[PDB]
Order: sequence, then C-alpha cells, then structure tokens
Amino acid sequence: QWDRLVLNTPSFPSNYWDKFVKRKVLDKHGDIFGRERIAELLGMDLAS
Amino acid sequence: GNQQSLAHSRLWDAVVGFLHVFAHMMMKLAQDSSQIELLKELLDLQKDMVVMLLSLLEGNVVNGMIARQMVDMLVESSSNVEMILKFFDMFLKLKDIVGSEAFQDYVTDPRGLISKKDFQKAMDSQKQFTGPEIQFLLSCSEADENEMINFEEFANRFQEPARDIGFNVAVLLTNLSEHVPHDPRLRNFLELA
Repeated sequence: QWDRLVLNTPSFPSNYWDKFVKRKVLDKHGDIFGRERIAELLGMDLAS
Repeated sequence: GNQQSLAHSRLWDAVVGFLHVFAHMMMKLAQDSSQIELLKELLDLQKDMVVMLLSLLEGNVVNGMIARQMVDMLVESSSNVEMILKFFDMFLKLKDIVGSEAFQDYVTDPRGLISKKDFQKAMDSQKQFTGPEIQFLLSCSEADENEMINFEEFANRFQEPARDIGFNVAVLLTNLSEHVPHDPRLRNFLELA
C-alpha cells in the first residue's frame, strides 16, 4: 500500500539503472489494461 | 499383435480423412446457432477418435515406431490440426478478452449488448486476432437486432462442449512430446497449441 505513491511521481526510477521502466511496462501491459489507464497509473504523457 | 496390425493397417488414411472433415465441419457449424447439437456430437466423436489414438499409443518406448508413425501422420495432416487448434485458441482468447476491462469500457451498454463495429474496434485495440479472425468471430457472433451482440453468451456458447476434446488433444500432444524428443516438426504443433 505504501509503494503506491511513487507510481505517478516523475522521479520514480531514481537510484536505479533503468530509467526507461515505465515505458517498458506501458509497452508490455498497454493492450490489456488500456494505454490510457496505464498512463494515468504511471503518471506519463503519451504525446510528451 | 493388434496394435502392430493397426500400425501397419490403412487406419492412418482414415484418420487423416476424419481430421479433414472434422476441421471443416466444426468451422462451418460454429457460425450457425441452430446446429449446436450437431457440433457437440461432432466434438464427442472427435474425443472418441483421440481416445483411440491415445490407446494405440499404449506401452511404447522412447522413440517408438508407432509414435513416429503418428508424428508423420500429424505432419501429413498439419493444416487441419492447425485449424482445430486455432479454433480452440480463438475462443479461449475471446473469453479472456470478454473478461478483460478494455472490452468492458468499449461496450458502453447497460443492456450488455455490443455493436458489431464497436466489437471490431475493441478487438483491433486488443491486437490479438488477425483480420480474417475478426471477420470469422463477427460471423459466429449472433446479433439479435441492430448489430447488438450478447458477448457473454457468445463467449460461453463454445466453452463446455469443447472442454473434453481440448484436454484430450493436450494430453496426446504432451505424450508425443515426452516420448518423441528432438523432433523439429512436432515443436511446431507444440508451440501452436
């Protein structure tokens, strides 16, 4: 429950080699859960 | 004696012919909702056919002659087997997509009826079926009026009658894979199933 906070924060992948995770999870679960839903959950902007 | 006699008999040819007829007949009977009983009886006949094969493959050693003969028969009848496996997996993924949330927000109907166009868009968004598969699924779908489709009934229509035949096919494929290792042709069927 506590880890739910950094899902949408822009600085989620700090102190970790992969800063492109959010994109990987988007490309992995976009079709099933919904691209817009994944974007809202992870705090990303598709156009940006 | 009996197993070897069947192995050297012309039974295989009959098996290939039955596979062809089954593969085309299930696809045709799926579209029409008035032939559900005929489809179920056809599935039961196919189940008994798979049981006989399983029984022909009783007590065989690793790399058995009968095992290689049945693998050769399968690769001879590859197309029909692929059609049957595709028939199963299409409805499995249809059930999963119906349960999925994307279709839930696509339908936008309290009555539980999905339009043909919206169903096509939802499938194209899921990106799991090819275009001909979309057309065939739409054809099998039964629209009561104004292209309103009852997706729940459409998904559950072919679940129960096809459970036994699918399990028998899976058991046969597992037995063939575990008793005939290092066969490049069988891996194609294993990955398609």
